[PDB]
Amino acid sequence: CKACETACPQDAITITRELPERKDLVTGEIEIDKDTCIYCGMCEEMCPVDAIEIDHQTPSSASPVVATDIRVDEDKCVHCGICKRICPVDAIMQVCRICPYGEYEIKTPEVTGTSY
Amino acid sequence: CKACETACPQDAITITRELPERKDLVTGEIEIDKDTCIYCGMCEEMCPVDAIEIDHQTPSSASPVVATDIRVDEDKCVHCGICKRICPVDAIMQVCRICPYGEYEIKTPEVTGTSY
Ligand code: SF4
Ligand code: SF4
Ligand code: SF4
Ligand code: SF4
Ligand code: SF4
Ligand code: SF4
Ligand code: SF4
Ligand SMILES: [K+]
Ligand SMILES: [K+]
Ligand SMILES: [K+]
Repeated sequence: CKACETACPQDAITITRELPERKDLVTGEIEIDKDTCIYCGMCEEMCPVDAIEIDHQTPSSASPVVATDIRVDEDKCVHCGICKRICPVDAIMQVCRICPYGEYEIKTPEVTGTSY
Repeated sequence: CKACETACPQDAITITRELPERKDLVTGEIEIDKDTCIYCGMCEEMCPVDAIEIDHQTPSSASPVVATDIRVDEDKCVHCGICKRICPVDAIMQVCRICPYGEYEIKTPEVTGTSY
């Protein structure tokens, strides 16, 4: 818990702990149909964990688009559903699996560490 | 809605309508492990839509069992979860997908018919 590390008046204590990765405490599916996507940016703004990334650009006559790609980083996504609800053209498919499949897909966290 | 069919004092109106099938308004997985199953009948009794069927029999020395098969009719199952909770030997695996996947797996009902 690291209380003693904080409490030690001489900073004599080191407490380490390895926590689980975020991806492993969460489960769901998410896909963005980039052809439907019109790159309004609203999902990128609203995503509270900054998992969505858009390759913005200034258009040119060779490339007359305001963006060239959009991606979701599933290492960060926690499947809150905000992006799919805000998308004006319903280009995002997103479903959280925690309640139906959480027992099987999310391993109970083992917290490791050492003291010195 | 057929109110006019009912209201017509001369029974002059025919109104038809084709409702969706029950299976298409509902989503889930369900399977029964027949080797674990002891054929106690509790799920068949509790199933509120009579979706579970047990092939009961009187035992004989050639066939010393009180039932030879058990089945779930998924055309009838609405994935309420009762059978799995009542099962004394946890022989039923059942998952309901309605809330997480209902947006994608359950098609919006569109009710057709005509008038005369
Ligand atoms: S000891 Fe292990 S536990 Fe007791 S405090 Fe220091 S850390 Fe938290
Ligand atoms: S919102 Fe729907 S549309 Fe606007 S960007 Fe994120 S995805 Fe492309
Ligand atoms: S889901 Fe909640 S989190 Fe995963 S991306 Fe769309 S928003 Fe960012
Ligand atoms: S008309 Fe079509 S709607 Fe108006 S009542 Fe007879 S049925 Fe219900
Ligand atoms: S309850 Fe568990 S056991 Fe008794 S029947 Fe339905 S399944 Fe086979
Ligand atoms: S789930 Fe609800 S419905 Fe489908 S079977 Fe077990 S009980 Fe009958
Ligand atoms: S809640 Fe969990 S269970 Fe009750 S319905 Fe929506 S999904 Fe099926
Ligand atoms: K300290
Ligand atoms: K953001
Ligand atoms: K029944």
